Amino acid sequence: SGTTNTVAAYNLTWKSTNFKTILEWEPKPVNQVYTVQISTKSGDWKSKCFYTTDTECDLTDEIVKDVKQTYLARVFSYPAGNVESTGSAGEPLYENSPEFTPYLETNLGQPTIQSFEQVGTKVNVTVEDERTLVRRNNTFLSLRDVFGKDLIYTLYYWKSSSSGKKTAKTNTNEFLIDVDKGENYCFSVQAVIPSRTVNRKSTDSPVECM
Amino acid sequence: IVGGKVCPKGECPWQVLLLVNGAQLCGGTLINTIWVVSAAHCFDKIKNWRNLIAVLGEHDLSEHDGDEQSRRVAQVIIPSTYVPGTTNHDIALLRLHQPVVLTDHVVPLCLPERTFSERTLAFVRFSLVSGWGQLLDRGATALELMVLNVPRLMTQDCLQQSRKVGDSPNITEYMFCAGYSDGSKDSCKGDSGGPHATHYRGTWYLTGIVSWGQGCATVGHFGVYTRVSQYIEWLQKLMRSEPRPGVLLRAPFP
Amino acid sequence: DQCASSPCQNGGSCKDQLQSYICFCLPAFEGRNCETHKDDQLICVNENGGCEQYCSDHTGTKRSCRCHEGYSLLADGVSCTPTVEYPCGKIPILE
Ligand SMILES: *C[C@@](*)(O)[C@H](CCCNC(N)=[NH2+])NC(=O)[C@H](Cc1ccccc1)NC(=O)[C@H](N)Cc1ccccc1
Ligand SMILES: *[C@@H]1O[C@H](CO)[C@@H](O)[C@H](O)[C@H]1NC(C)=O
Ligand SMILES: *[C@H]1O[C@H](CO)[C@@H](O)[C@H](O)[C@H]1O
Ligand SMILES: *[C@H]1O[C@@H](C)[C@@H](O)[C@@H](O)[C@@H]1O
Ligand SMILES: [Ca+2]
Repeated sequence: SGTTNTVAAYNLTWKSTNFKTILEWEPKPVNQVYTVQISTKSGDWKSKCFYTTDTECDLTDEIVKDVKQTYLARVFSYPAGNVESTGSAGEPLYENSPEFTPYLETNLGQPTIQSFEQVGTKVNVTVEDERTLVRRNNTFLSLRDVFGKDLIYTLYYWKSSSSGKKTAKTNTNEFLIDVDKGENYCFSVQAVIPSRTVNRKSTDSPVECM
Repeated sequence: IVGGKVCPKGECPWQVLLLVNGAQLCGGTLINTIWVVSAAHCFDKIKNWRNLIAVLGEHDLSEHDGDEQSRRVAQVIIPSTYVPGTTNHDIALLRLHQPVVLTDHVVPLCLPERTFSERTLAFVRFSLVSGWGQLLDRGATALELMVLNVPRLMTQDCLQQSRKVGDSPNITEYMFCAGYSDGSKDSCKGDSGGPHATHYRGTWYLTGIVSWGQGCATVGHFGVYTRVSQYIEWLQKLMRSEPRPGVLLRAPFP
Repeated sequence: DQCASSPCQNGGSCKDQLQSYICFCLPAFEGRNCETHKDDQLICVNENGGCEQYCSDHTGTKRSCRCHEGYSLLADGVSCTPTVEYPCGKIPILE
C-alpha cells in the first residue's frame, strides 16, 4: 500500500498446473491499473499484462521458456488517471511475488486413464500422457517428455463391493496388478513426482472399473 | 572497483580520469568531445580550479603509452540544489578547454532519452561501473582501469535489503542502488564520477554515476548511484547554453 | 466437466480439470482464456516498442522508433545504423 490513492498489490500467489502459470493477486482494482513484470535472478525484466484492472496475469509463455529457471515476478500499481505516476523514490509502487520454479512447483493436473485392457489373469491399467503448456519448438510436451524419468504413478484399486484399499506403482506408464478371475476392479490413478518437496502427488484420476 | 576485473584497454573508452595537480581526483564520463560528466561531490575541496586536468584514452597510470589525451577542465558545473557534503544531486558537467580527439581509444557514451532511460534501460539487470578507485576499503587504488558488472534494484528493494543504518541518507529519486549486499563486489572511493553504463541492443548509455555507499562492498549494503536520467534535460540545456564566466558555475535545477 | 461454455477464445483448445479448466493457446495468444492478443501490445513500455533505440507511442496510430543523435533509422523502421565514424556507445576495438 503506502497509499494515499494508489494501493500496492498484495498476496501475489502463483497458480500453476501443467505449467500453465497464472499469477493472481489482490486487490480488485479501484481507480488504478496494474502491470506485471517478470524476470530471472540475473535476467532483464519483461513486462506483461499492461495497465490491466485485473487481479491475475498469465505468465505461461515466459515460464515455459525454461521451466528449470527460478522466476521472480512483481506487480506495479498506477492510478487509472495516468499510467506513469512518480512514487516517492521516483519509481512505481509494486510488490514482489514468491520465487517460482515451474519444474518443481507447477502441480501435475489430474491424470486420466488412457486405455486399460486385459492381458489375462491381471489388468493392464494405462494413463494418458498428459499435455503440458511447455511449448517446445511450435509443439507441446507431455509430462513424460518434461519430467522424463522423474514422474512415477500410483494405482488405488477397489474390488467388486471391495473390502480393502490397494495401491500399485510404476515409473513407466503402464500399471499391472494381478487380479483374481472374476470380481470387477476399479482404478484411481494419480501422477507423482517423489523427488519433489512440495506438490509431490497430484489428484486421484477419475475412476474406471468394469 | 571492489571485486572487479581490469578493463581491457579500449573497452572503457568513455572512461575519464580527473586529475588535480597530478593527483587522482575522481573518474568521469565522456558524453561528448568537450563534455565530461562526473560526480558533484568530487569538487567539495578543489582550491586550484586551474590544475584541474581531464585525461582520456588513459588506462594504465603506471606506464605511458601514446593513447592518452589531456585537457584542462574549462568549466565545472553542478546543480543549484547540490549541497556540498551531502548525498543529493551528486552530479557535475565538466567542459574542456579544448575538445578531445575521437579515436579507437576515446569515444563518448550516449546520454539516453529520459523516457528510454526510464522505460527500458532501468530494467536491464546489469551495467558496468568502472574507475581507478580503491580495490578494497582503506586499500590501494588501481593502476589499471578496473570495471565491475553490477545488478540494479528499485529503491523499494534497496531499502528492504540494506541494514538500516543510524542516519543512512534517504535513497532519493536522484539516486539508485546497484551491486551486491553480500560483501562481494562494488565501486569505491576513487571511483566517484565514474560511469554506470548500461548495454541495450548493441549500444551503451549513461544511466548512472558513482556517488556514495556505506563502505565499499560492505555486507548488507549496496552502492548508491546518481540516477542520470533525472538530469537529462538539465545536461542538454547546459551543453547548448553559451559559456559562463567562472569555473564553478552552479546551474539551476530543475 | 467445465470446458462446456468453451472459455478458451481465439481457437485455443481446452483441457479442463475438475472444478476448473486449462486453455491451450495458439502461438499468438496467451491468457487463462487465450484472450490476450500477443499482437495488440505494440507500446514503448512493452519491449522498448520493438525499437533498437528510442521509442514514441502515438495516439490512435502505430508507435514510432527513432535513433540517437548520431545514428540513422534503417529501412525496417526499428533499426539504427551509425552515420559517423565513432558514434557514442560503440566500442571501436570490439566492433
Ligand atoms: C567521491 C567518490 O569518490 C566516492 C565514491 C564512493 C563509492 N562507494 C561505494 N560503496 N559505492 N564517494 C565518497 O567518498 C563519498 C563522499 C560524500 C558524498 C556526500 C556526502 C558525504 C560524503 N563518501 C562516502 O561514500 C562515504 N562512505 C561516506 C558516506 C556517505 C553517506 C552515507 C554513508 C557513508
Ligand atoms: C528523508 O526521507 C524522509 C522520509 O520520507 C523525508 O520526510 C525527508 O524529507 C527526507 N529528507 C531528509 C529530511 O533527510
Ligand atoms: C464457461 O465455463 C466456466 C463455467 O463454470 C467459466 O469458467 C467460463 O467463464 C464460462 O464461459
Ligand atoms: C488445441 O488443439 C487443437 C484443438 C488445435 O485446434 C489447437 O489450436 C488447440 O489450441
Ligand atoms: Ca597511460
